[PDB]
Amino acid sequence: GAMGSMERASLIQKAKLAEQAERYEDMAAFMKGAVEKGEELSCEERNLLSVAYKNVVGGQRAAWRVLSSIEQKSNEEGSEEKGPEVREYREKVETELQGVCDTVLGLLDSHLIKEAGDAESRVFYLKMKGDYYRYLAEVATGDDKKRIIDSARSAYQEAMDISKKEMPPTNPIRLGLALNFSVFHYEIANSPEEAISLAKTTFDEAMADLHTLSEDSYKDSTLIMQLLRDNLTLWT
Amino acid sequence: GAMGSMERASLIQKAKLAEQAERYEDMAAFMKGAVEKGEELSCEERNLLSVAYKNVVGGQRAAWRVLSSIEQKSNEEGSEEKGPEVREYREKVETELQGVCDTVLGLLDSHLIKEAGDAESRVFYLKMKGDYYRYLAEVATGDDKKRIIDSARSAYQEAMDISKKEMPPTNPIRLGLALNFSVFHYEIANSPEEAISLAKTTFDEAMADLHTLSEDSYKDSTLIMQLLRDNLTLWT
Amino acid sequence: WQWRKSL
Amino acid sequence: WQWRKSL
Ligand SMILES: [Cl-]
Ligand SMILES: [Cl-]
Ligand SMILES: [Mg+2]
Ligand SMILES: [Mg+2]
Ligand SMILES: [Mg+2]
Ligand SMILES: [Mg+2]
Ligand SMILES: [Mg+2]
Ligand SMILES: [Mg+2]
Repeated sequence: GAMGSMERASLIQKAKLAEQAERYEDMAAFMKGAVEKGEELSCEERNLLSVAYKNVVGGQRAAWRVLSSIEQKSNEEGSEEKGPEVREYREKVETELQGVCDTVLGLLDSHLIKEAGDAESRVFYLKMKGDYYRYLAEVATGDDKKRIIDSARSAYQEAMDISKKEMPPTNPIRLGLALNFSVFHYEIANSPEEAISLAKTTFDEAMADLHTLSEDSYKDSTLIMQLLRDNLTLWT
Repeated sequence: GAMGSMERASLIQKAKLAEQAERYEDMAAFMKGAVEKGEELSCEERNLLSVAYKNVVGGQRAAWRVLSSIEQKSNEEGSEEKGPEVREYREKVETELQGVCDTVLGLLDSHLIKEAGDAESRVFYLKMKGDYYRYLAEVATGDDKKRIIDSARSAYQEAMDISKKEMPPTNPIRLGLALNFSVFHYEIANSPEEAISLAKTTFDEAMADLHTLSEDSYKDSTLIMQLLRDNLTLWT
Repeated sequence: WQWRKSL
Repeated sequence: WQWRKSL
């Protein structure tokens, strides 16, 4: 890999610089290089990895949605034929997006997840596995769509099981996992009732645990609780 | 080139799709491919070319400024030594930015400018040549800085001479050229008085020609006149 | 309306 | 203050 000759600490340092410069593709490449050094990641380093790829894939997903919308309109009744270009370019962006997802899933499989033993790291990485299978599911249309969806479900479910056993209901990783698994239910699995039930129960159980927290932890948890509330308000 | 096998019209079509998706690197690559087909560019196509590269280089410039600021602070008295990483990464972004500028200048030299005979195309391309030498000048620090600056100046000056002879004072290309040449004077050539004089005279001469215009042309011209006013207000 | 929230 | 304008 092109980062093989750079020190682990230098890659982390440059990932932080890239974040400041909003150079998220660079940030992702630096963190990929850091992961490939083979050592486990600290809490801060795990969040640098997730921030980097979340921003890269987020831009690709937004672009894919724009192009998919244009493509769908071109296939409506009365739309003038414009040739293969819209499909080709949507496919180009789709292929690049799938490549990013495959890269992240490859890092998780080689070998972040198998070495992650603490709840905070294991749940974090399994949430990421669910997230990137979900992003693959968003663009999937063929023979493997059901298997992609079930891979997302399975990763989220393992993360949920661990988080419920090993973390308090206000833990920000547990809350963000539940938020995203709820979105999976609503958008991917065609299970809006499950999505709503999970968001409500997650919110209520966190509310009841807020009294145990410091001011700073309270701020962290209530921020994500508001995102659960935002979705419940949108969906009901 | 990787776009050599794609039809000119398909490249233009996909450049417009990339713009809608805010995929400006793709947009630039498509328009580069279109230029390399060897035919002259229409007014609309010239503006697709400029929009694409303006957005690409604009992001690189913003990132370079962030990193340059961090680097300068690291060289202040009492700053802890952190190693070569800040300089290295600033250099990486700088080299990529210079590469984009060289690519644009190469398209202008091979062979957009030499085939551009109408005032609207020739002034447009010479403004672009001045702009991309100016972006090179922003990061230049060595033996060639003065020559880079004079290359920007020379391109802007030829564009100004043609625009004054061949275009009305309200022409949007003439106005944007003057705006940018004024910024060159202020920021690059250490000539704030020239920058202010040019912006004022450009504004006043356009004001006196507005009465000749349609409502739509009036809107186009007054929009750029307000940018000249913004700079005059900032600089006085 | 607003794009549902994920993290 | 504001970043001067170019086009
Ligand atoms: Cl394509
Ligand atoms: Cl670097
Ligand atoms: Mg080492
Ligand atoms: Mg371990
Ligand atoms: Mg615990
Ligand atoms: Mg042809
Ligand atoms: Mg000609
Ligand atoms: Mg004329």
